[PDB]
Amino acid sequence: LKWSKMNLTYRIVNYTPDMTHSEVEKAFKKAFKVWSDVTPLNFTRLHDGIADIMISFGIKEHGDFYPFDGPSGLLAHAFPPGPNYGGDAHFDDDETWTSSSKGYNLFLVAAHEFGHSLGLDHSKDPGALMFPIYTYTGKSHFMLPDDDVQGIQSLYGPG
Amino acid sequence: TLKWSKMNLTYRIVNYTPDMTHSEVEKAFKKAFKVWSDVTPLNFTRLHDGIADIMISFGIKEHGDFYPFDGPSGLLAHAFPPGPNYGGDAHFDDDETWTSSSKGYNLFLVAAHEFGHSLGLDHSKDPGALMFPIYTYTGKSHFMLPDDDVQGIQSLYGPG
Ligand SMILES: O=C(CC1(S(=O)(=O)c2ccc(Oc3ccc(Cl)cc3)cc2)CCOCC1)NO
Ligand SMILES: O=C(CC1(S(=O)(=O)c2ccc(Oc3ccc(Cl)cc3)cc2)CCOCC1)NO
Ligand SMILES: [Ca+2]
Ligand SMILES: [Ca+2]
Ligand SMILES: [Zn+2]
Ligand SMILES: [Zn+2]
Ligand SMILES: [Zn+2]
Ligand SMILES: [Zn+2]
Repeated sequence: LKWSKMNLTYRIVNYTPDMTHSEVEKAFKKAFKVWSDVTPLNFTRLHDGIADIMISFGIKEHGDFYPFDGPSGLLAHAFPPGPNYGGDAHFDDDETWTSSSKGYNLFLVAAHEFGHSLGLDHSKDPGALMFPIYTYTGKSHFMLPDDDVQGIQSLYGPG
Repeated sequence: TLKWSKMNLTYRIVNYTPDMTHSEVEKAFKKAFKVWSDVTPLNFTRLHDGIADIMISFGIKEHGDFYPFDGPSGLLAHAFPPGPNYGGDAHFDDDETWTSSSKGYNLFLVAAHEFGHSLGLDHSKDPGALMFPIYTYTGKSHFMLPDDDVQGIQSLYGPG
C-alpha cells in the first residue's frame, strides 16, 4: 500500500514554541528532501486547506485516540499513506524540539515520521532512520541509510 | 491488509453488563473468540487486568471515542480493527438488553461479529456472513461460522 500520486502535499498546521517558524519549516523541508532525493516523490508545501500530509504539534489527547505521553517517552506518530488521517504526522509538543541537540532534533524525528507517511515500516537495521530508537549524531549532514533508500524505493522507485 | 502480526492475542473484559452474570458474559466472549481461533492459528488468552490486545467494554452514550452510543436500539456495538491503543478493542452499548438466550441481543452473536472486526474483518454483502452488517439470531453451541467469514479470516491468518 502506498501513494498513487508521486506528487504529495504537506501543510504545517501549527508550530512548537521551541523553534522559530523558519527553524520548523527548514526541519520539515529538509526532512522531505531526505526521501524525495532518492525517489520520484515531490512535496509541495500548502499554507491553507487540506494537504496529503498534515503536520501538527499537540500534547496528550490531540484529536486521534493515540494520546501523547507528555514529556519524553513517545515523541511523535504518523499514519501510513491513505485518505484523511493517512500521511499525517503529529509531534508531541510536550517534547523540547530543536534544530540542534539540546532536546529532540525536529529534522531527525520528522524524517522518520515521513517515512511512516510514505509507507515505511520500522526497520530492524540498527543503523536505519526508520529504526524506532532516537539517535542523533550531531553531524551537520544527513545520509539516508541504505536500508531506508532500499525500503522507500521498493515502494516508489529510485530515479 | 490490516491484521495482527502475531497469532497470540490477549483480551481483557474491562467492565460488565448488568444484563448477564460475570460468567454469562465471560462465557459468551470465550465462545465468540473460539469461533475464530477454530479456523485460524489465532490464540486468545484472557487477562483480568492490564493492557490486553482486545479490551472489551460495555458503555453508554459517550464512552471514550469518536463513536458514541445512541442508547437503546441503533448501534448495538462496534469494534476497531487491528492496531495499537484502541485498535482491536470492542464496545457494546449497555443500553441494549444483552442475553445468552434470544430475548434481546445475544452477547455471543454480537461479540463474534465484533471480534471479527478486531481481527481485521470488514462487513460482508453476503446475507449469510456473520460479518453481515445486520443482526440475525440463530443460537446453538454447535455454531457454524459461515463459509464467507472463514474465507475472510483465513485470508488474514490462514486455516487452522
Ligand atoms: O516510531 C514511533 C514510536 C516511538 S518514538 O516516538 O520514540 C520515535 C519516533 C521517531 C524517532 O525518530 C528517529 C528514529 C531514528 C533516528 Cl536515527 C532519528 C530519529 C524515534 C523514536 C515510540 C514507541 O516506540 C518506538 C519509537 N513513532 O513514529
Ligand atoms: O456492524 C456494526 C454496527 C451496526 S450494529 O451495532 O447494529 C451491529 C453490531 C453487531 C452485529 O452483530 C451481528 C451481525 C450479524 C449476525 Cl448474523 C449476528 C450478529 C450486528 C449489528 C450499526 C450500524 O449498521 C451496521 C450494524 N458494528 O460492528
Ligand atoms: Ca512524550
Ligand atoms: Ca444503541
Ligand atoms: Zn496524533
Ligand atoms: Zn516510528
Ligand atoms: Zn466505542
Ligand atoms: Zn459490524
